[PDB]
Amino acid sequence: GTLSIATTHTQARYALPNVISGFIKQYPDVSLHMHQGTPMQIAEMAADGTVDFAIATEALELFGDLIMMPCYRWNRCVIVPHGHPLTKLPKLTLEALAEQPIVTYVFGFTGRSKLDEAFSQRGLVPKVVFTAADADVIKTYVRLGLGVGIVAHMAVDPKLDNDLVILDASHLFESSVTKIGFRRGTFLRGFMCDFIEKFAPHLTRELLAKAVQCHNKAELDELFDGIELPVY
Amino acid sequence: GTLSIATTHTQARYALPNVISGFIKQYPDVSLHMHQGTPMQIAEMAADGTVDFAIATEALELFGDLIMMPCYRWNRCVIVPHGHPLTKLPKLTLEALAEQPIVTYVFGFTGRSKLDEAFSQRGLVPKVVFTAADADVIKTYVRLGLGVGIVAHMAVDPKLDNDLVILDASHLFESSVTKIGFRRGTFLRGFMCDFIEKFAPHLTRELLAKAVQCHNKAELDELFDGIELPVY
Repeated sequence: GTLSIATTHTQARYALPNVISGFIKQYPDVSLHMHQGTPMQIAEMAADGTVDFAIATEALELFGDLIMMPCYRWNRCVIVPHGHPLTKLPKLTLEALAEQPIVTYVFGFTGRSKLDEAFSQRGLVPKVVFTAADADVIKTYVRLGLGVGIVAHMAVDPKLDNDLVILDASHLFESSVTKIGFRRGTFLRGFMCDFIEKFAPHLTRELLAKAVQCHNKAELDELFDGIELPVY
Repeated sequence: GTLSIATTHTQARYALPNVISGFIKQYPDVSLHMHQGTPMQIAEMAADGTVDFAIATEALELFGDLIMMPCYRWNRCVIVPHGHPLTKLPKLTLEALAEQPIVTYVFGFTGRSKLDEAFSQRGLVPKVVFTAADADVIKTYVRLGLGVGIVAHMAVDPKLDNDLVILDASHLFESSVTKIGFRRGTFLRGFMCDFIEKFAPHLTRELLAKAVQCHNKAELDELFDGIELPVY
């Protein structure tokens, strides 16, 4: 058969490679197709049946035709070059961060709204000098010295990114949730359910068989609010 | 003053970092702002004056309000893991590529149309299993074993990307040209011209002072056809 996934840079690059490896090893003869686009593009491709699944933090919520299901919870990091002034602070504050030029996601990408919320509630105006679409660009301009990076935690690793200093910022921002969606009325074949469960182990077949019944977002929220999510 | 640039992953990540570093050191008190988006959005941000300059291979040609200028010429390479069968070929052919799974850019991004043209001219249908928006994703799924990558030559580095084999494909595809555009009627301040000239040394102030006069694409083409571009 065929498995078709539309997703974003964040997931394609940091969340999916090991599950895609595993899927391909387990299902050598399923025709895999993947596509990367903006959250609106990929969400609408899943919503109208162009592909099986959309995976992203953003836009999925806006399409009522989607059975959307939470996969994991995450929060942000601040990344700066070695010896940068923010590395000298005992603890990071929103006020210290707001005094720096910021390199972070464009509006509407990868939980950016939570950052704006945190700044506005304290009456702070971030000086955002680079609005980027992905964390690879963010990291190259942090490296060259353009300013302070604010990225999703799964986009940075203390060993892989040793040339940068990672400061945890999850106490300054509300966390975000990465979700998976498929069009309501889709028949979930076995290998599809195994992919979903590889990506999000709590989405067992027992739970899937309840999720396909949810007629609208209220019923999904009733099904999932009780459930604990992995944190990355 | 302020210098404001909207560009793509390709340029932000492979063509601009050294010129942006140089610009920052030369003009510490110019307020630099950058934005990364799809070629259509960044082209229209330049056209309506939201930013000074757009830099990309695609879409700029569609905005008549833009003074568009060629910056450099480039072509594609094929990237595969070590020991992949295509490395055994003396020289790469389109037929050898067409029997492989391909990982490359989505339609309308980064010269993909030249790939589509080359294949269709031979009655070959590429099996594109991953349509990606950027070369960072492309390279991770080539590394993961998903198939053969086709990327802009500047998206891969023989030293940095030591784990991949780069095979020249420039005899199989027509070359692409990266352009810079700004809205007609923009006043080019000194630091703007110094930025442009760092990005494209043939665009000297003499040449800029002729380009601002070109009322349309025909006059631009008459001005620029004579000039040779650096190749990356």
